[PDB]
Amino acid sequence: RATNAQFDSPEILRRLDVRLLEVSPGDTGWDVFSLDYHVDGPIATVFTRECMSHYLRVFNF
Amino acid sequence: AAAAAANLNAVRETMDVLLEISRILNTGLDMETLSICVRLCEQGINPEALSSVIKELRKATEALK
Amino acid sequence: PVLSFLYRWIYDGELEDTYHEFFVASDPTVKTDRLWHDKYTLRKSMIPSFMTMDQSRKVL
Amino acid sequence: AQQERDVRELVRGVAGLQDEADPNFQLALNFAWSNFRFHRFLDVNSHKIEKTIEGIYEKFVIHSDLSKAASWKRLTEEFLNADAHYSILSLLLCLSDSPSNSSYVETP
Repeated sequence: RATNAQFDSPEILRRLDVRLLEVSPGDTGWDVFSLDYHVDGPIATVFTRECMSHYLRVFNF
Repeated sequence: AAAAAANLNAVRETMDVLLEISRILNTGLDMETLSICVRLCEQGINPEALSSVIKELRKATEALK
Repeated sequence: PVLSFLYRWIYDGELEDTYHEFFVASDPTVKTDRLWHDKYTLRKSMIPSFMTMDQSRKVL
Repeated sequence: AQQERDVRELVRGVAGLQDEADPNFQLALNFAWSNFRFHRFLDVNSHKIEKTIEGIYEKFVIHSDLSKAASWKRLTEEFLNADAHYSILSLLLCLSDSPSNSSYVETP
C-alpha cells in the first residue's frame, strides 16, 4: 500500500503472497523466504509446478 | 551359521545407508555413535527424548573446552 | 459410419464409442488439470487409408 | 537390561567423559534418567514423517543437487522394506539441519 506495487487488479495482487519452505532447527529469515503466485483458475494447464521451482531459484539468486 | 552372516552383511548395508543419510543430513555423529542410537530405538525409545539429550550433551562439551 | 464418427468429433468434440473403431483413445479418468495433455490419445490402428497421420493429429 | 547399558555408553561417548567417578557424569546420568522417566512428548505420527521426507526431497531438488536428491529418494525407498524405520528416521531428521553435503564415495 505504501509503494507503487499496489496499482493492479485485486485478484492478481491477492494471488501474490509470501511463502515458507522446509524450516531448519538452525533457522533464520534469510534461510527461509519465498514468494508464491497462486494458480487456481484454468491457468495451471499452461504453467506447471516444476517451472515454479525455476522462478524460486532465480528469485533466490 | 550362514544366513546369520548374510543378515549381518545386510545390517552393515543398513548402517551404511544410515551413514549416507546422516552425512547429507549432516549430523554430529560418527558411525559408532549412530550404532548406539540404533540399539536405543531398536528396543523402542523416543527420538524426541534422545534428541534433547544429544543436543545438550554436544553443548556441554563446548562449555569446558 | 466412419464419417458420422468424424462428425461426432468435430461438431460434438467427444468420443462416445464403446467399441474401438476410432483413432482416438479416450481415458476413463477425467483429470483435475492434467486433463488437457493426457486424456486423449491417438489410436494408431483405426487410422484409415484415406486419412494421413497429419489429418488425424489436426482433428484431434 | 541392555537399555541401561546403552544409555550409559551413549552418555559416556557423546559427553566425552570416560570416568564414572566424575560427578559431572553422575549428574548428567541423573539428568538423562529424569528426562527418560518424564514424558510430555508428542508421540510421533508416521504420516507426518512421510510428508517430511517428501519435503526434504523437494528442498533437495529446489537447491538443484539432483544426484543427492535422487540417491536420497532411492535410499529411503530401499530402506523402507519390511516403525523402527520411522523412529530412527525422525531422530536423524530432528538432530540436525541447516547444512547439506553431496555424497562422496557413491557409485552404488
